[PDB]
Amino acid sequence: SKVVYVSHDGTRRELDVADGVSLMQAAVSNGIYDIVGDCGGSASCATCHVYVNEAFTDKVPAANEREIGMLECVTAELKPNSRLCCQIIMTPELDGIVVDVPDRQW
Ligand code: FES
Repeated sequence: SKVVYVSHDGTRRELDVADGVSLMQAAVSNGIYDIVGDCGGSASCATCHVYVNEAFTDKVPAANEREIGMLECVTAELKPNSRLCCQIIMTPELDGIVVDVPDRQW
């Protein structure tokens, strides 16, 4: 699947995350999450704070309270589709996901 994380000013990245990969995985593979915010899928960090375009949040796995927690933890432009790529799985239908990165990615 196609993946394009955006920045706060709009600058984005572009991976190729397939069905089963989390944009966080691929992103941390193309050098997207160059930072050190990995909770081993344990949902205990806040550096993976991001925003998946509304066309890939309800298409990809719309995680529950867990993702709404660490996400609710970030201190940036939270959204209805706010997300921490750690669980946004890229599928073959969501080929072309647009992710949004905030300026407050604590
Ligand atoms: S990788 Fe830790 S919650 Fe996103």
